[PDB]
Amino acid sequence: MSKFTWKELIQLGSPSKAYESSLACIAHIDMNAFFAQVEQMRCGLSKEDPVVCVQWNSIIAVSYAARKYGISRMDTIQEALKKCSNLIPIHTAVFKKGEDFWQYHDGCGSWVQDPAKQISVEDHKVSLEPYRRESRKALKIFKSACDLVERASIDEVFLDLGRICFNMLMFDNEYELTGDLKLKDALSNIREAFIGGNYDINSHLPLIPEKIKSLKFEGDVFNPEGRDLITDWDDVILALGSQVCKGIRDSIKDILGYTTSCGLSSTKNVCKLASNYKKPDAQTIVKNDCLLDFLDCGKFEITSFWTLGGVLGKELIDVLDLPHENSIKHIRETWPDNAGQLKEFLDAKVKQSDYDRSTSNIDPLKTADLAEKLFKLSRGRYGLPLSSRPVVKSMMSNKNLRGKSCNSIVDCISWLEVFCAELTSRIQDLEQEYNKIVIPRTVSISLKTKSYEVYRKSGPVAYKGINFQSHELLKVGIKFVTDLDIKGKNKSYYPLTKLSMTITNFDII
Repeated sequence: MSKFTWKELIQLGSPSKAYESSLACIAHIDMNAFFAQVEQMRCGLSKEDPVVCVQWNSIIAVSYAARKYGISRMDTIQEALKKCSNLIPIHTAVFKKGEDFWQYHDGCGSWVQDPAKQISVEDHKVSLEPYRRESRKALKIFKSACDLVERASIDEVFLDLGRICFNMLMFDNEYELTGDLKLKDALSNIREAFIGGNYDINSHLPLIPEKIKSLKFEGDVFNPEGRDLITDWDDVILALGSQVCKGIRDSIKDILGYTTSCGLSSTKNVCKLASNYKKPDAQTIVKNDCLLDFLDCGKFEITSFWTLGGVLGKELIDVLDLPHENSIKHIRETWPDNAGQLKEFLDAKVKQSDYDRSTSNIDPLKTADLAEKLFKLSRGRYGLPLSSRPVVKSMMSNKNLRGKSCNSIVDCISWLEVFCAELTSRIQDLEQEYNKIVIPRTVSISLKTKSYEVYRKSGPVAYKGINFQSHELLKVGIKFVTDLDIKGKNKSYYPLTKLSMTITNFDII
């Protein structure tokens, strides 16, 4: 009999619990060099053109076509032009001082000789709205194919393929394994057992039928040890999941023209790593039996994992005295039998005299959770739910001013119009992306004078109706900017060096 039970398989049908199943099928999809792709498609260019998304003299996104010339975000536009003769830099859309809308200025930029075709940093501000808009289009497509999608970022998402995979496995009557073999015939035994209902949930699943081995994996199956492809039900779910992923990625490509790289495995952490394994346009599959081979391939360390890439991770390296190479395997073999072993080790470490609870990132009252977390991560079996990111706590729009771009109250207001438009688009994005009305109640305006003095004024903002944020924000901002203008009537004030509008106290309805 299979090593998995009916409960584990059935659990895939649960949106809230599927991620806990050892048969889970999670995917991570990335739209790489996204900003460059957006500009590429906007101007009708191909993925073969060396496009680079630009900002003033910096590069903020490098197409993979341009990376082939050794160009990166560390290069200035001029340096990149030297590395690539047929380079196509495209400046980001920008707001102009005093206007409440962004605009593209193709054919303009620091690299163009013509003095009449420049995009001055003094009276302009980059807008990333075009990218947020394109991202929302992709999200809609992802959400249309999968009932549980996590927007990890503007160019990355997680998908829980549980329901789709479970239903394909049990009810898909069209899918074809071969020209003479249908998925339904290959799996008649388990499908009949499922509808049969004569099983205990803790009973093991029957062995996979030899015919399901004809099922193909779509993408690259990370398998340096040459293990068999389909050996148990977890491989079957995963293979079905790869077919589904490809279809979803094909939809993003055909509708929007955006390429993606994808990672598929049984947990969020592993599929995210797999996603960045072959960064161009690819799909990497990590079978459960290949989890250790993958984690020990040489590219990863304990600090490669989600929450361990910062101060906590650095502390664990010291606390657990881990090597700088193969820390993952080290953790596995140093506490091989159970998490409790690691817990005991941690409990001894926390009681050590040199331990400083005051500045430690480790919680001495929850060593059980940490131990289990590390025990599992090191084996590629730590499942986390696809959660919908925390409510925006604060949004800021600011501008480090050069020269006299803000030489008076009229200038301050002109900049606030830009800031308000920015924050407004960003609020509407959070509203759509998560279908929720976001109303800010507190507004804070800060600024730095010519003499580097800092003035700040916070205060409540009204809501004379639905999405009115724009007009309302501006009005309160203009009042504060005027109030501070007067507070600095007798002082070297106006050639301002900085100005910012910050909104907080969010009321999500």
